[PDB]
Amino acid sequence: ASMSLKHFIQDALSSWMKQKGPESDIVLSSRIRLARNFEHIRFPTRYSNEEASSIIQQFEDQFSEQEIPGIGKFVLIRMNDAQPLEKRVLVEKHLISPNLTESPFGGCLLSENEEVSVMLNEEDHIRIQCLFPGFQLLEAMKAANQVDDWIEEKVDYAFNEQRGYLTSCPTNVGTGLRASVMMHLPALVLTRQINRIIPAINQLGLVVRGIYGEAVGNIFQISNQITLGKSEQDIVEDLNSVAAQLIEQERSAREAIYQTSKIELEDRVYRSYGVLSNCRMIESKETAKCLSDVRLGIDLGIIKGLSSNILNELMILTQPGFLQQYSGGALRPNERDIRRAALIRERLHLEMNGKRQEDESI
Amino acid sequence: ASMSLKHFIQDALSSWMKQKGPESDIVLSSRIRLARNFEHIRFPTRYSNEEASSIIQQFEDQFSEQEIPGIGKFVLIRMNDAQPLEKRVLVEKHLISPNLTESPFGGCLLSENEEVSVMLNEEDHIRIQCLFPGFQLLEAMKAANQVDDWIEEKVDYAFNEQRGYLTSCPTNVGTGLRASVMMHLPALVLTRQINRIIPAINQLGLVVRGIYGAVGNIFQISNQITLGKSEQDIVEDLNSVAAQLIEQERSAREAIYQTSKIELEDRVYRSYGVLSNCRMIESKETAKCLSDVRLGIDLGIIKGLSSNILNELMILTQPGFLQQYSGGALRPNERDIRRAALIRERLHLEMN
Ligand SMILES: [Mg+2]
Ligand SMILES: [Mg+2]
Repeated sequence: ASMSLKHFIQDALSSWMKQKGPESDIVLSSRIRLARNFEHIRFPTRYSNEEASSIIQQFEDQFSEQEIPGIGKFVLIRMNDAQPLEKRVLVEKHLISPNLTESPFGGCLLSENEEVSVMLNEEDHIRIQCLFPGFQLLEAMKAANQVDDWIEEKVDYAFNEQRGYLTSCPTNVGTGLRASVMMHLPALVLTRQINRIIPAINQLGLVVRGIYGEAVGNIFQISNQITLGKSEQDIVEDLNSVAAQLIEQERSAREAIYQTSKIELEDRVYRSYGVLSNCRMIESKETAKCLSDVRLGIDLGIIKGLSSNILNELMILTQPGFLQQYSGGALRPNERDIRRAALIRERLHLEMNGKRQEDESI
Repeated sequence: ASMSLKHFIQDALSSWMKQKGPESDIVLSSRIRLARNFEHIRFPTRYSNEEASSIIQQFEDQFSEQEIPGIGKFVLIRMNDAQPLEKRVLVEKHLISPNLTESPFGGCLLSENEEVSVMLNEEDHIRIQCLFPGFQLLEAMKAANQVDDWIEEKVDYAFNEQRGYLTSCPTNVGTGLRASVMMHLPALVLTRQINRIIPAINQLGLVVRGIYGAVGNIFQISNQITLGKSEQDIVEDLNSVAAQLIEQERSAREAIYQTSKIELEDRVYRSYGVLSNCRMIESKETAKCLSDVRLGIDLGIIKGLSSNILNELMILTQPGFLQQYSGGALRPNERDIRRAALIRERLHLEMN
């Protein structure tokens, strides 16, 4: 574990991702992803070990320890220098894909603030990821373009004038651009409306998946599925428009259940807080259920004195990889449920004692 | 059937019972019952045919065709002069009990407006019943005492100084009084509260039963314990509990209207859709649907339909009345076809 690997696996929620983005009650994050390949180098499907090593080596040489103004310094993490639990944490923080952990010459060039993650030797040689809190696809696209320009200064992209950027996936040819949004939709699930919505979203060339990428914790990721022939601007508007609708529909449904079944909803969310604050065993499944309830309670003003950032942190912190990393070494499922309960209840008791004791001074 | 029998079985809802009584959205009727026996005559349990027969002859001789000022003329109906479906209609109109239909010398002295029904030779020699629309136990008690005095002018009641009126059932001894209200409680049923309410009412010396003895969300609440209680205590025990149920059912009604407005409009209008368009319908579904539509009228969701029309259908679609109205016995399947047609026509009639 290098000092920079420790830096990226240490915190479940980066300071970058703790910032308040627009519509952050419904949209947790926005992701922009640009795929490219080296000109004259065979796509990862048919390239040699030597080729893959050169891609990583060229990045360590020209981009490691280098900087972009306004984004910060970039550090290169090689998958081969990371223990299995270290790699899982990077997955659970949404910094790398699961498939990157299986790539023998996989690596990722990460900005120190964790806003930019350039995956190397995944499905394409280069996958630039920009991750913003809340709803900011245009802002994420700008950062993506800065990193893209930065890399193209020293890398010649597989490009042709009639097809655009050449990618391994034939559908991906063109912009290499994929946009996804992470959304918390507890009211649309609760009111039994989401299963009549998802089929409509899939009609618009988008795809809906759970947090992993079933929808535990009522968290849904909506991303571009069809991009062949679309411009960058069309790709981002196709997702933006659907997300903005979902923001409105999820808000209306929250206001609806709050107005019609106020006490039942308070009972639901405080009972879930009750579980999190007193349980001695809890699985990931139930944790996700309860965290969703409490987050809905916070958003509606029912659950008081608890910030949403604590909940975002626990959603990552209670994942099985991160929980084992944080506890030091692998753990049986039963042991995890005991450690998870202790971590959640202690983190929660801590947040209500700060809120008790700093509020008391005033 | 005699001209007086035909009169009492012709209409499902008497003009008397169409009057708007107090709290009539929740309380359909109030009933007062005074039981008495002839002095020197054995209780129906051990009385002889000659004895039983004398009791009804005396009522024919002194009360048949006689009148009470402010109530109207009375007429005697003998159970042995009535066909079984005719007897069934009277049970379904709540004028007599089922046990009276099996009593060979049973009879009932009925006021022509159907406000008073004096059963003869049932569980006691005399059972004075007064039935009022809505929630008016006290007015029913006044009318009951008026009928009681009238009979006592010519009948010596079996009475003792330590015990009160002597009745066959030893726990009715004393006043011979039993009070009842028939209540429509759909919201407390929908909101799954009635089962936590009924056990509590049963604790207060009351009993809760179905429509004739809980289809259609209709509950009959009666005095269960009367021994040692005064008349005043018997009537107030039921009145206060009933008055609480009125408020609790009204609060639950307003509550669900506010919590699930369109779902409630959907439920009651779909039940109206069934009633106005079905070609087959059983007693069970009819009562289910009439309850929904009645709730809709009460909350203002369903307009242009009077609750009196619904009360009439609730009786009119009963299996006995349906067969009487159709002129003869009916297979259950045939009843379901004629019931649907009957409901459909009354409803189409009222919406023009
Ligand atoms: Mg570019
Ligand atoms: Mg008297």
